[PDB]
Amino acid sequence: AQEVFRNTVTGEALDVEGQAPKEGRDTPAVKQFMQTGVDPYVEVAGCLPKGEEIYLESCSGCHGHIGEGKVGPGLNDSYWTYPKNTTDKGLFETIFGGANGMMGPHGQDLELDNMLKLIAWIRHIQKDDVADADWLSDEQKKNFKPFDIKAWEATGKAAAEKAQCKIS
Ligand code: HEM
Ligand SMILES: [Zn+2]
Ligand SMILES: [Zn+2]
Ligand SMILES: [Zn+2]
Ligand SMILES: [Zn+2]
Ligand SMILES: [Zn+2]
Repeated sequence: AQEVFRNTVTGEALDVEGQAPKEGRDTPAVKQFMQTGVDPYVEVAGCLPKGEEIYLESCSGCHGHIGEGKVGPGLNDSYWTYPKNTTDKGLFETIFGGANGMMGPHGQDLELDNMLKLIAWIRHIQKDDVADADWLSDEQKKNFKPFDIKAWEATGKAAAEKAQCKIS
């Protein structure tokens, strides 16, 4: 059954159906996420360019173009202020409902399917060791390499763009 989503800092129920855009919910990826809390776009290369464009436009002014940190914290390291952000469910809740200070809610802004691609991008830009990563499966941990923006700009993004964004 359905996940119940709660505000990261308060525990108040997030009204996902009430607040999310009407469009972009009817995808296999969203249906699995709303049931499971696991984001099936994670480490699907095909979903990454779109996650990156969303990120750059709305998040990187504060969190940095590669998640390095600016006004707001780094998102590309092993350390989390709110440690349930090591799960896709927690990260979704932080993004959807917001946190303290200048971190406001973005639930109302992003179609659910796009939210999931954004989260895949955030996972992809990780550059610390992932052996303990709560958001990767056993096989994914075996294949995950620290993000290198140089490779991404040279070859990574081009190849991602030619691939399909679809779940397994
Ligand atoms: C855009 C949609 C965007 C994303 C994505 C995002 C993510 C994010 C996370 C996951 C956290 C929690 C980090 C952790 O647990 O360690 C977090 C926290 C803060 N952010 Fe953010 N953020 C997005 C957008 C923006 C915008 C545009 C701003 C600045 C105006 C901003 C800033 C902040 C701040 C400040 C925090 C710390 C909040 C806290 O409670 O500690 N983010 N963000
Ligand atoms: Zn259908
Ligand atoms: Zn940057
Ligand atoms: Zn961090
Ligand atoms: Zn937003
Ligand atoms: Zn770039």
